[PDB]
Amino acid sequence: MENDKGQLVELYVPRKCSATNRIIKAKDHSSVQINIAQVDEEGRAIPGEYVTYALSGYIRARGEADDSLNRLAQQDGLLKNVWSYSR
Amino acid sequence: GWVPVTKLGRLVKAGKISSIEEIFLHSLPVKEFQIIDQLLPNLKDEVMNIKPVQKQTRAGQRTRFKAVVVVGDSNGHVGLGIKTAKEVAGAIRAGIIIAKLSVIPIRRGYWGTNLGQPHSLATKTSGKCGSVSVRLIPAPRGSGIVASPAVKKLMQLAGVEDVYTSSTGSTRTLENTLKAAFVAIGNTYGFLTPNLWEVQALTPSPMDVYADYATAS
Amino acid sequence: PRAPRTYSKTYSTPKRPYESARLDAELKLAGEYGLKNKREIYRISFQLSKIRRAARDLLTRDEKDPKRLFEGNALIRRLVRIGVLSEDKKKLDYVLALKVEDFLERRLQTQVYKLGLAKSVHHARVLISQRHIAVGKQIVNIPSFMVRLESEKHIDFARTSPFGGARPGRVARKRAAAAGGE
Amino acid sequence: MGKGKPRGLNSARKLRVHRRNNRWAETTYKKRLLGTAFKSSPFGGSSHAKGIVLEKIGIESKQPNSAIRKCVRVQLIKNGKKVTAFVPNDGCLNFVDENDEVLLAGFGRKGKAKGDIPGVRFKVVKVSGVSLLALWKEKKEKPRS
RNA sequence: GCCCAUUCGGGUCUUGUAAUUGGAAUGAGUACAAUGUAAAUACCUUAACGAGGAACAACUGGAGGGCAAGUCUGGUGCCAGCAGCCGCGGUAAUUCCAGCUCCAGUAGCGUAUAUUAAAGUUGUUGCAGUUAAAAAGCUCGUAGUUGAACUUUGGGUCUGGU
RNA sequence: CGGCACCUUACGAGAAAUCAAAGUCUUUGGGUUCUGGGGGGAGUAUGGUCGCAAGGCUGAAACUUAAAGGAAUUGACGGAA
Ligand SMILES: [Mg+2]
Ligand SMILES: [Mg+2]
Ligand SMILES: [Mg+2]
Ligand SMILES: [Mg+2]
Ligand SMILES: [Mg+2]
Ligand SMILES: [Mg+2]
Ligand SMILES: [Mg+2]
Ligand SMILES: [Mg+2]
Ligand SMILES: [Mg+2]
Ligand SMILES: [Mg+2]
Ligand SMILES: [Mg+2]
Ligand SMILES: [Mg+2]
Ligand SMILES: [Mg+2]
Ligand SMILES: [Mg+2]
Repeated sequence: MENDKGQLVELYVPRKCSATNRIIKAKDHSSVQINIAQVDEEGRAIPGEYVTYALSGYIRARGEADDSLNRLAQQDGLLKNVWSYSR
Repeated sequence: GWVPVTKLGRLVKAGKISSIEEIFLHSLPVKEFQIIDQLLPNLKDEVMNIKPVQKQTRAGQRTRFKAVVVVGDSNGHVGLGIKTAKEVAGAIRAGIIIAKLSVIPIRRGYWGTNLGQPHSLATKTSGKCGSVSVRLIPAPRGSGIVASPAVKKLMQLAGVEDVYTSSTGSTRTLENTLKAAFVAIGNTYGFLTPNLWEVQALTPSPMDVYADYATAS
Repeated sequence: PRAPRTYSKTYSTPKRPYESARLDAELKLAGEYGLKNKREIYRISFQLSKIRRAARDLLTRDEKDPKRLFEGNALIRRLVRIGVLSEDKKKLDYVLALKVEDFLERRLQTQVYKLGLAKSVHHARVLISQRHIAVGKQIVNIPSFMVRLESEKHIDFARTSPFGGARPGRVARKRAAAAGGE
Repeated sequence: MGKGKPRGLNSARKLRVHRRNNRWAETTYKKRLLGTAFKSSPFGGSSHAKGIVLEKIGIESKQPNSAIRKCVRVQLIKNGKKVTAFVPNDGCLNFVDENDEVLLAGFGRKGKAKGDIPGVRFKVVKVSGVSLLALWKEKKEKPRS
């Protein structure tokens, strides 16, 4: 990883899922980058600025994925009233 | 004679995706084959074996040829390609193409202590296919590729310089063994370490960024 | 009843016979450093193998702690003396990967050829065999001598015998005799 | 599933016993134990045995390949048992002759048959103190009659 | 390799082949000596002779696969034989029997039996038991083997080292 | 809360049929009993033991042999539809 004195060896330093932490592999054909555009006052979605989320594939397969995304959004501040802490 | 379908392919042609590393990072599919070639000029393609293979018919049998091909370099990339066609050369070509399409990175780590450049696997990783479990245990330096011949070859192609194996179940189902090995290799990037606890930024993909250059006019 | 004189079946065959690539490599090595057999190569491997094993063992204990520190260091020193290890590399983990080629290169086989003297590896070997070449002023006639680097500058042609130039040597004498007769 | 065997810290004797019991399913081990070689196995659990050539017998081969395999009915000297030894290379049987002493060896398979020759377990090696291969070669000659 | 490639070619520079030939060693042999040694041998040390394919001569196994290397030639024609196993043999044998080539190992190499590895095919590490061999027909049950959580945690204040 | 019971993906499995257990196993260790180690010879021989017997439990080797099996795939076939 870090040879001798820094010198970062090992490229491809992976996307880790937002929900699970779980490393998203090179051929993780199912995993997805959601891009959510940055909001502004009175309309306006600010061109070229996002909250980007990575979702691993396992979660998607499960169907626990949407919920996770929602939770993430809530944590960030892209939603209100949606994802509760307790169910 | 180039011409790409696939946004990714187009991007590659344009020359805004530099290396396959980026692709790996954004887990982008490579249905086209030429992209890989463009990226990596050092692809050594080695044919492992060719089984003749026969469907049985009302008269005689349908001889085809399941050619197994392993593709690599010494950077830390491998491809495994299996195809079964009737013309042998054609089949081989197909296999090669498949391997290229697959081509998958390998996390090469340190035996014990950093010191020089890394040419073993990072963690004890294993794979599985049918009844073959290839387990790749990281070696020390100079200790070589301790493996079944095909497995050894694969390792060489990858650019793993030293490694221990423990291929168990029916290893002589050669293709299966190879597949297992490939799986194990893949699992290297996927096994979380304390080196990767630290949080990354999530970069925008080339597909998102260079979206005007990709796609047809 | 005195005591068993100890020996080692030192120099060990490979686990498969006909790994074609391996065989080819061996042949190439032989060609490079003029060996009579694969036996020599095997021996070399065994020698190196042992060293590697030792290194591994050392690593398996903590560097800082004692045996590892000392024994390992000693080994490194020995290697340096032999002239297989470089002076840049004295960190144990460098020994771990020495390679057989390096070992071969340190022989009085090649340290004749490398220093001129012979002309063409095989010739050098022959010379060594035939009672020429004295590493000190003591005639080495083992090809697989392994030169000490500290005594590599001292490799000369023999004090006695020709080439060093004490006596012309047999055929020459005969020729002289013939001339005299004529 | 705990998986059969007792994983306790004091379950060692039992484990050992189990292992011992199992050992009697392994065939080689069993053979080693009971002395099947020492009690049977024409030879005395040995590499070789000298035996007297009672008669030359051509034995018809198993299947696929069809031929007569020029064997010899040998009587082993030390035990007194009677066995059948195949005789290798072209001719060879002529060289062997009849009523000669003949040094046998195992055929290869740790007992058992050797490929196609049914009910046959031994190579003739030496006939009356020479060597069959040598004779065949004619590198060495026979010591007359 | 090339100064130049109007066609050549010198071949200025480097390598391999010829019963050419020639100079230079060699110790395996022998042998005064001297060494050794209880005395000898032998070693090491020496004088003298002793190499040119005729020798001062390397064998063993193999040459389809497993597995390195012959779709060479003839003799054979289910024979005789090889073949651990797969198998080859039935008039086109690359597997038998000979020559040449050729491979492997090499003053060694084969065969036989044991045995260890390979065998996670004896399994503690480390196997299997729905169907491949394997769950007692069922419950009870002494030995054995095992067996829920709970009792002194946390903070400060100096003080030796590495 | 309880026993006699479907669908998808399996990331878990599995040789695969399939399996919500036959999962949490080369990323190998929750606690235990029992059973198996190529096929045959053979559930025989023998001895024990249990029985009125028939048989049961227990249980070999010699010798033999390169396959015996399993699962499925395509065929071919079937007095199957
Ligand atoms: Mg001299
Ligand atoms: Mg037949
Ligand atoms: Mg020969
Ligand atoms: Mg032969
Ligand atoms: Mg031949
Ligand atoms: Mg071959
Ligand atoms: Mg022929
Ligand atoms: Mg064993
Ligand atoms: Mg088993
Ligand atoms: Mg069963
Ligand atoms: Mg039952
Ligand atoms: Mg029953
Ligand atoms: Mg407790
Ligand atoms: Mg059995």
